[PDB]
Amino acid sequence: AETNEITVGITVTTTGPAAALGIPERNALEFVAKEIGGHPIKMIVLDDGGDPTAATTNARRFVTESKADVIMGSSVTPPTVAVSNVANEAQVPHIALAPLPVTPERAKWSVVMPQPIPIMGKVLYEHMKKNNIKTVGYIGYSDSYGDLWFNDLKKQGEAMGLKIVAEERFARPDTSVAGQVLKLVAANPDAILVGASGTAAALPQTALRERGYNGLIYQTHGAASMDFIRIAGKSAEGVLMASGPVMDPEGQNDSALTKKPGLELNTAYETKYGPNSRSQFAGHSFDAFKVLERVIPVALKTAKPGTQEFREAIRKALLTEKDIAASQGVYSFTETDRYGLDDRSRILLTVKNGKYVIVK
Ligand SMILES: O=C(O)/C=C/c1ccc(O)cc1
Repeated sequence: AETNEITVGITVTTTGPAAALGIPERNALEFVAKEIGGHPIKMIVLDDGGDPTAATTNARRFVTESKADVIMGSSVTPPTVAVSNVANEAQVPHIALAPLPVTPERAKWSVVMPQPIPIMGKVLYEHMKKNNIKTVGYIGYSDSYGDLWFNDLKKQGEAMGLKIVAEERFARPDTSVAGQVLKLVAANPDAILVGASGTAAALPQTALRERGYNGLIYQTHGAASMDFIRIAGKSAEGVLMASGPVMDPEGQNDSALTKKPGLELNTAYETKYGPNSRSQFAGHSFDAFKVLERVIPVALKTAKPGTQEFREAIRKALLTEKDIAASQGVYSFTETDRYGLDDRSRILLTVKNGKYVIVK
């Protein structure tokens, strides 16, 4: 059934432990295109609170009630897996805003805005090698996101000559990691890698410093916003953190494809929300619309919004529209690469005097 508007269902996490990721994603929607190819965009923006059940419910609603042309979300990995499962069963294009283990069952209908974990691990393990780190301890979520990172540390990390000497896990809502941190200190690794996101990533950060761990601490791209620094305080000093280029458009070459989109997003965002309010997360939902600005006019050549033919045409256009310039990288998807990113999609940050600083 044909419609004038293009319908985009968005489920993000604006309450609960991961609200630090979902709020900037929702807030960045004020600055995306409101019309593509003559057609107005109608967004239905829902909270899932990070819960995979809620995300399933929202994604099913997008299919059976909203009849969405495209689904986007969620903000953290477990509900993103749930969304991807629903979108693939229902045959609806899905743009993930959190990392997703992309299996054959999820690969046809899902693409992924966040940088794949091995691209981010590479830059962290290289820094470790360059700084005489041999032994490494890990603390991460007891879920698929914590697994993705531990698995990369084990495969890519060990291959580069690192030795993992401790593995601890914690749950997203935990308010204490006392026992886990005590085992990490006893192990005394050269460095610790934290596999977490948002404000929760600051919990092992502060706890390690409080218990007298003085070694280097590495954080993932899940931690890349002001919230981490606000909660970690002094304990964030000297942290090494993987991040997308949206954290430093000013530092990029004038000719870099990521520069104009990053300046555009950050200029508008930080004017509303103050200096250094840029985030990894606002980059993803802004970039999801950069992708739609490219694929929708192509799909409009074969079909109209609100039809299964339009959804299928979007899916094909994601395969043929190459080098999509965005704040976080330059995207080119294939049948088997649903992330579509390269080295232009990552930089390395540290923290000095409560500010993010590029490590060159
Ligand atoms: O907590 C998680 O499952 C991961 C969150 C995440 C979100 C955006 C990123 O770019 C990286 C990690």
